Amino acid sequence: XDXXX
Amino acid sequence: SGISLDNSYKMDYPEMGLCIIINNKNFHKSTGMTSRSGTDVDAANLRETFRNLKYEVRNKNDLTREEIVELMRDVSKEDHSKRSSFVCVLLSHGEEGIIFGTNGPVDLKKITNFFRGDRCRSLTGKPKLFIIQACRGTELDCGIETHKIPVEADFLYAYSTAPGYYSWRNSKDGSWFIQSLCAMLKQYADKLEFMHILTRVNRKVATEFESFSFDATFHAKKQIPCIVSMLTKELYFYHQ
Repeated sequence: XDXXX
Repeated sequence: SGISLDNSYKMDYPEMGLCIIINNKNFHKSTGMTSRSGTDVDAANLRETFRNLKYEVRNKNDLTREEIVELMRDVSKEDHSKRSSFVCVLLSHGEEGIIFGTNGPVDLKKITNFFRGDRCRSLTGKPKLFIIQACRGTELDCGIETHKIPVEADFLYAYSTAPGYYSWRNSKDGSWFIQSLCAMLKQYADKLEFMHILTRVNRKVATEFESFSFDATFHAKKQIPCIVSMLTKELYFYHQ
């Protein structure tokens, strides 16, 4: 899955 | 001898140099930062990619801010005289100018300052590459349908994302930027100058990836990486 940093 | 040109860095020292990879996956419970699923895939991809470019790779996992600083100080104090270059890859949560240790932030300038031309003399005149997979802010790209040298010279910062923007990571394949960087180095390091490799990484990230989210705020978003070069010569990973 995406998700962010 | 004949006519000589000095347009590319000397990359035929006995060693290519160190590649330090700081892989922060798990953060202190105290900080409330989420586990960076996918980052081990990035760290493995980078270790293999840089191994094949003949870098001495050192992987470090889940370092506190104090450990990141101590590591970078210690590495900058090694004798790099026999090394062509230096590479550091940072995989973590971040904000503009900041990378997270497992227990809080470190300014990127604090890390890079150890390698300044005046402070790491055995790297003066050699390329110092910092590859940074971390967010640089909270903007979302919605896309559109289609006799001295400066102490800051000879650094290259390969950022995963534009200033101000989030940077995206997939739990199975790794971050969009590191997947793409490793793919392009594997295909083109024996063929193209590094800025041209990084431009292909820009295109790959920009064109092949788009977020998918059940939350509309974060759905269908795009990313462009950001090459920041203070290099003074062309950089080829190979030599004749």
